[PDB]
Amino acid sequence: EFDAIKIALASPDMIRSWSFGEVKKPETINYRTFKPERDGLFCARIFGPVKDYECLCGKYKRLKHRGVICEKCGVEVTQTKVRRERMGHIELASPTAHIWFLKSLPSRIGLLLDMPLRDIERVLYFEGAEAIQALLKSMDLEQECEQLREELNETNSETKRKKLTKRIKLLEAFVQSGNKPEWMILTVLPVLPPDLRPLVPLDGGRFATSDLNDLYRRVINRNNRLKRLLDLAAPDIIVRNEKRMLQEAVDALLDNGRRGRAITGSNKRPLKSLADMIKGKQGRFRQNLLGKRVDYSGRSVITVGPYLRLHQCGLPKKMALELFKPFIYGKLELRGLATTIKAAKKMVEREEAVVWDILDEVIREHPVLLNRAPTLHRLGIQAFEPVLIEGKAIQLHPLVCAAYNADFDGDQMAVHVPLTLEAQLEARALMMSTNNILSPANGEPIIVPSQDVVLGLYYMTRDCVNAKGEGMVLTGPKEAERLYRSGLASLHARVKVRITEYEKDANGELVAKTSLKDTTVGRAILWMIVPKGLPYSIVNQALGKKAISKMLNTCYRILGLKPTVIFADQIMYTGFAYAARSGASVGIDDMVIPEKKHEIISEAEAEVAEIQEQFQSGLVTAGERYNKVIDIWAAANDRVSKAMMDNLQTETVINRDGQEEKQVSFNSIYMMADSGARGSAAQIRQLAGMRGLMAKPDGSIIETPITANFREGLNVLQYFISTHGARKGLADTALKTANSGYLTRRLVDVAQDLVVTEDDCGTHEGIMMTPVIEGGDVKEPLRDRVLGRVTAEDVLKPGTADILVPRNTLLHEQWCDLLEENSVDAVKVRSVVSCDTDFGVCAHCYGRDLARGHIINKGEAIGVIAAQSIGEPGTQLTMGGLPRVADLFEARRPAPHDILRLRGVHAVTRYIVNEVQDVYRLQGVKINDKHIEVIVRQMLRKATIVNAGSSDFLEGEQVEYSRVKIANRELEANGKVGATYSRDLLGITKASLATESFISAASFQETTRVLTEAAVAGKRDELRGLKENVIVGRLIPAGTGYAYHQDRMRRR
Amino acid sequence: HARSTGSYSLVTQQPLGGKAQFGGQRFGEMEVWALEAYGAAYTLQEMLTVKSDDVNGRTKMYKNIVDGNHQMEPGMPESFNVLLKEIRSLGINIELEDE
Amino acid sequence: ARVTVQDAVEKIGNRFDLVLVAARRARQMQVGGKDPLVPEENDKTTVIALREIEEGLINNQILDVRERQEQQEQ
DNA sequence: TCTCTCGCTGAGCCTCTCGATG
RNA sequence: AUCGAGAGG
DNA sequence: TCAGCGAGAGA
Ligand SMILES: Cn1cc([C@@H]2O[C@H](COP(=O)(O)OP(=O)(O)OP(=O)(O)O)[C@@H](O)[C@H]2O)c(N)nc1=O
Ligand SMILES: [Mg+2]
Ligand SMILES: [Zn+2]
Ligand SMILES: [Zn+2]
Repeated sequence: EFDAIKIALASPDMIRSWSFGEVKKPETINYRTFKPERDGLFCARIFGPVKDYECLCGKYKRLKHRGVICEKCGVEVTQTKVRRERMGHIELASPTAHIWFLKSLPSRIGLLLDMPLRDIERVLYFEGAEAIQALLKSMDLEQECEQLREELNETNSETKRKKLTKRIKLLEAFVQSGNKPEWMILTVLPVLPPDLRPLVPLDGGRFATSDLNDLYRRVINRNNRLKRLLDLAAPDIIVRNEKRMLQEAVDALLDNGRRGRAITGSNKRPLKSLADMIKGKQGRFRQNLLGKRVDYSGRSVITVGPYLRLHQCGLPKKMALELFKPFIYGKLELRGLATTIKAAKKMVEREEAVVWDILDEVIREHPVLLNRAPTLHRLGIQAFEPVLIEGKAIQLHPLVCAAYNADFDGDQMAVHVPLTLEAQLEARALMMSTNNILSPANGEPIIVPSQDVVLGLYYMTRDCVNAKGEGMVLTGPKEAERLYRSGLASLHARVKVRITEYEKDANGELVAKTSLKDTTVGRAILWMIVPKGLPYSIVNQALGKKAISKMLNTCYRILGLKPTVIFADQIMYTGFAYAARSGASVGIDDMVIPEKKHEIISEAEAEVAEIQEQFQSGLVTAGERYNKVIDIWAAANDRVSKAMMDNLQTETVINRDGQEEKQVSFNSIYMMADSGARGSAAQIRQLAGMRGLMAKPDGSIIETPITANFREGLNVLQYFISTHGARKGLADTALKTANSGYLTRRLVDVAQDLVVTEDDCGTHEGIMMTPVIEGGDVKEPLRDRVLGRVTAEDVLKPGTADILVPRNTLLHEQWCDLLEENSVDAVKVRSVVSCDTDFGVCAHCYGRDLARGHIINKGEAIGVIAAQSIGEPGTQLTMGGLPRVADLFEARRPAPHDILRLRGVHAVTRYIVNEVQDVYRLQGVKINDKHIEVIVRQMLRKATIVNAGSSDFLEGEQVEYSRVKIANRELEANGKVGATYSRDLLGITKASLATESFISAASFQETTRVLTEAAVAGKRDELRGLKENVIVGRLIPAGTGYAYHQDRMRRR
Repeated sequence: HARSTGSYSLVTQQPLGGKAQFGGQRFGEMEVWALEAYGAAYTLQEMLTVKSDDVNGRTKMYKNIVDGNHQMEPGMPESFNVLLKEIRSLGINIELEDE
Repeated sequence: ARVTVQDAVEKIGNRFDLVLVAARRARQMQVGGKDPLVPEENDKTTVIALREIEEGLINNQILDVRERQEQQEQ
């Protein structure tokens, strides 16, 4: 029933129109009895009945006489809800100024006037503001603007022009807005409604009180003290001082603490004013409108369930019986088991057997949502089908843990229930766990087995020498299974088996081939779960973590989605089954210490001694033996580590048949490290080698290393030394989460409104792509950077008049292989930064969707995806570096500005992308360059005008790029001369605050100044972004709501 | 802990927030960001109106779920009205432009 | 309709419009009292609608002409 | 024009427990 | 219903 | 507290 929100300055007549009651002289509610006293802050007459349909005197109590005010007492009969709707006013006796328009760095109550802030304050402080009021009343704006316009041309100094333009702009805006002068000084005061500032009873007789009711009473009494003094005609000496006491009192109800000496109450803490109820983490915007508390929700601890399918979860029945109450009530009413709501409620409370079948049928095909609190990317919320269990904990699928960052050492989780058909269908179609298998940040799978599954599959596919059953010839995998389960053969025996496999013939038709193959028993047993269409060579080896991931990706590429989930579940079942049968364990004798260690250290201790002799007689600099000793110790540590690994990797020696041979060993620690299940090489170094060299808290290297490992323990000194690094790591982890969170919030705020709105914009510009080569080693090839982009122009072959690549083609895996067969050159691209679309981007300038594989669809919120994709690895790194990227994205001056001014958008694009990827790649994090380009495009959305041309302009006139482009396009067909403009570059924090919408800018931060500018300019909000519709409670213009909004513009 | 319906705060008529008080879970800004990245508009609109400070919508929704009709008609949250009243209290005119 | 919905996505074109068509078709069975075009098999209206869409019997332009027929009769 | 004081602005997310004072 | 003190992910 | 960036100083 509305389409826009309008903001402007208020007037005394409007304030009196808002009111229901006159000037409130009384101070107090009424402490003695419940009935409030009249004419005060709380009042039955002004704000309506205290109780529904009953007057204060009690003469009327019931409906049919409603709408008739009582005669004896004069009380209207209405529902009590009106007590949180109506307002009132206080009519003052002396005028007072408004602190917001005065207190600021660009003070705007004295910006129109030429008086400085100090002089204006001194006049206002009287060491009541009739001078200011009359000065603003008498001023004529039109003549001042006419004089200033002529004065601007005459001035030849750049410094003088800066202030003149600022004054002229403010004068013109104040004239065009419609707000009259002399309104920044108040003469009437509005009063907030009663039920939004209530008094809460306590266990004792006393009532808790709000800060606002104290400041209001203080203002009322200080203003009413002047009322009686006027009749008495007191000397002006007393009159002046009280006036100032009024000023500060008003400056208490408004923003407090902006002028020093903040008022306090019973305790030693400042009181919170009206300005404190709108800003900050505890204000309305960030605590009650962008987030809130909901119904139909629950919380519990999580445990692992190893028997579940990928689309299921385990839910306790005690929680479920209470989550789904209204559905149970409805179905109980349907079958006649109850005749009233109370009967159904009692029947559910005194639980019987009949209600459990009802609960079983209600949840048969109803999904639920599970969420873990930190919630870094969109995969932190998912949907599942619930299975009723016994107990109190929640059971979770082992394969979804890594995307949730969850482990079973005390984590908790929350659960929510959709209620409408649309919500259930959205949960099934968009958020189901079987839908999410590919990352949105890159093109890698998100489900991946680890730990016990990997170790089981690795052990299952290993190979030995002279094991039992070696040399047999088998009819197939079933014979291998039979022989192994009987006990006649080992899993590690080398045999010959007859295998049949299917392949794509020419059009997706499976064609079979049968042959004999040398393999092992375990590989043939595992072959029985592979889907039809894959080659046998993919399991005929030892299967590590990367091999299993490659298998899953190949199955997804060749055969699609439905076989992939079945394959994953079968792989998990097989891994869990075969890890238990091995009996893999860990013991103290698994950690083997090389025998030559006691030599390598000792000889090293000789060398360090020798240089000491060279220090007895002057032959080397005293600042040089440090480096030589450190190098000696590093070499010794390398020798010891190499000897340890050389002994550990081949520790098995085997008698084949009357002869000896070497083979890969079966030591538990070595297999755990090699398979990729748990444990890096450095940790094995620390366990069975040498602990190495430590560092001082400052950062220097302690000269003597730790020559012990964790098997043969440490002494007091080494253990004391090793605590500095641990404490420094823990402190670094504990204090740098907030930086990542703040950066993520800023990135989300700068790009929250970017949505795909078209298909092709028609532009022809773009970015040239070249491989990244620095120093001599190619850090980045010329293949992955152009995989999934769209060619801006035609690509020519390495010859005259030859076209190698068709235009507008979408490169996929087969196309990429065809290109790499004879790749000789590179391809240009179209970038979202160079897009002629107005208010959004077009699909072909974006590319493909990393989560799905095809072209991006209409209605995608790519800005939020980019922001999460960038912010997630920084936060996950916590629990150079982060300051470097925070300095780039804020456009900090050491320069990108000159890069843009000298080589176009390409210069800044390349600089920012390269300098961000350099930081992110050092930690081994993979993020596509699309998201950085999205953020950069958001970083440049303003233009500075120079030449007025035939269109309206104000010389400088920093304006929106899109609006200037639209004006130039409009003034082209008719025939005119356009304006001249230069492109600016802004930081994300500055770019967020300079937006056409003031609601979202106020939501971000710095509410007071944004609201001040909006009120003095008379701005209008059109509700076009995501945040505005979230705040008002409408469908967002993206996804399943997008078409809805497209209907709206079709209705006008 | 779990909840279906219960008591609401006095000014902003949103559910309370403690197990001792039989409160509901908090759906914060980051969860809103995740739902926006999914594109589930109707789920978000449910999360902001029918399970929250909208007063007539939740009553109608409960009656509809009892009757077997899974359909909602939302309205305007009360927190927006509170913010508008506070902005008016600060001496500033703010209005919903119906035209 | 069960476990996966990819076939219906291919048959309609994208997930966003598939959700809208599926909800519109499911509300007819749940509340308007309309019969299914497939064996019900103890399924809810959402999965029944998804199965009918996967079979090819339901799309947006079909629900247009079917409703136009009802208006002429009434 | 080019240094030097002078200042308000901002600082991750979700749960639980106690006492004292309203 | 704020203010201090701790605790868990 | 600690950066960061204006705003208002002047030689
Ligand atoms: C203390 N803290 C903790 C967390 C969350 O807690 C998870 C790890 O907590 P944890 O108990 O499972 O320990 P962890 O797995 O790392 O190591 P071990 O299991 O002991 O080997 C971590 O992902 C992080 O999201 C947070 N968001 N802010 C915090 O201030
Ligand atoms: Mg845990
Ligand atoms: Zn009366
Ligand atoms: Zn484009």
